[PDB]
Amino acid sequence: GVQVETISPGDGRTFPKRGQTCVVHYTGMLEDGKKFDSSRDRNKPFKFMLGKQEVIRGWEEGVAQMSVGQRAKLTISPDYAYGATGHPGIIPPHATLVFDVELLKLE
Amino acid sequence: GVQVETISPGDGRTFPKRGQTCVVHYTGMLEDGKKFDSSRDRNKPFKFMLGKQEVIRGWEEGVAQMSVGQRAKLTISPDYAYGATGHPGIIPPHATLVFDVELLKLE
Ligand SMILES: CC[C@@H]1/C=C(\C)C[C@H](C)C[C@H](OC)[C@H]2O[C@@](O)(C(=O)C(=O)N3CCCC[C@H]3C(=O)O[C@H](/C(C)=C/[C@@H]3CC[C@@H](Oc4ccc5c(ccn5CC)c4)[C@H](OC)C3)[C@H](C)[C@@H](O)CC1=O)[C@H](C)C[C@@H]2OC
Ligand SMILES: CC[C@@H]1/C=C(\C)C[C@H](C)C[C@H](OC)[C@H]2O[C@@](O)(C(=O)C(=O)N3CCCC[C@H]3C(=O)O[C@H](/C(C)=C/[C@@H]3CC[C@@H](Oc4ccc5c(ccn5CC)c4)[C@H](OC)C3)[C@H](C)[C@@H](O)CC1=O)[C@H](C)C[C@@H]2OC
Ligand SMILES: CCCCCCCO[C@@H]1O[C@H](CO)[C@@H](O)[C@H](O)[C@H]1O
Repeated sequence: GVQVETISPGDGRTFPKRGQTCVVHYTGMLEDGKKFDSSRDRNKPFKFMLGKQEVIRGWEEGVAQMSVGQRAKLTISPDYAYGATGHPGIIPPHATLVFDVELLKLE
Repeated sequence: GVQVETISPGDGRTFPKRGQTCVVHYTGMLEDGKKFDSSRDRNKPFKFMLGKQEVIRGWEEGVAQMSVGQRAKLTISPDYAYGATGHPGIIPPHATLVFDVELLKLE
């Protein structure tokens, strides 16, 4: 599944609800540190609606536990991400992913 | 540190404040699935006061981020549990523990 470890606390009260849009900042890394992508590098936050199956499973359940302002490390297993096929030219097969995510705002 | 993996969601609203009694149902397991204790087996809900350093650090920080009704898996690193000194027969030296915990209510 997805393991959630808090790095820095949020407000501890405002959590993502079904139908809301989550604006977050992230950095995707492989099990061995190799950074593969980062929204921080492009200076543009990422957005997705909760409960609409837009992002990989690890993200859907992982970010739903975070509160506004919280920075957390999500460890996601292959079955909750790209599985055995992986993703062409970027994510290897049976890859365990670790994301440094920060929930910026809900709207 | 401590890693939380939510099995079943909680109300997402009621969180234990430092000074309240948490009533839980846990199952203590070792890194390799081997169970060493369970409140479930003896059907006796465990209670501890959040704040007073009664329990291991992992539980203090882990349960603090759970809401009533939530059932999660706490993966505690040695430094947040019993550390270096092992206790032959039950918990080995520098062991990572896994606790299946369900938050029943607050008192
Ligand atoms: C179109 C471009 C579109 C690009 C954008 C909006 C810009 C974004 C900022 C994404 C980034 O752009 C730099 C980049 O971000 C990553 O780096 C990443 O960090 C990551 O992990 N993210 C992104 C952040 C949220 C979590 C996760 C994700 O959710 O990403 C999603 C993802 C990659 C999911 C897979 C889609 C295909 C499924 O499989 C299928 C589905 C249908 C299929 C087949 C085969 C045939 N069919 C149909 C007949 C296979 C597979 O199923 C596990 C899941 C992203 C957000 C998609 O929703 C939307 C897109 O891809 C990805 C590694 C690659 C991705 O760029 C690409
Ligand atoms: C009095 C009996 C009292 C017993 C009960 C109320 C019955 C309970 C249902 C406990 C269970 O009884 C089946 C049993 O539960 C385990 O099975 C377990 O599942 C577990 O892990 N639990 C219990 C559930 C919460 C998490 C964790 C815990 O936190 O439990 C706490 C625990 C054991 C904390 C340690 C205390 C000692 C510290 O040691 C130190 C540290 C530093 C010290 C000294 C002395 C000097 N110094 C200075 C250097 C001692 C050590 O420090 C890391 C931390 C428990 C709740 C204590 O608060 C209270 C008790 O023990 C343990 C494997 C053994 C434990 O039986 C005991
Ligand atoms: C099976 C667990 C039994 C728990 C009760 C006994 C606790 O003993 C103490 O445990 C601490 C961490 O292990 C050590 O730092 C202490 O030096 C040691 O005296």
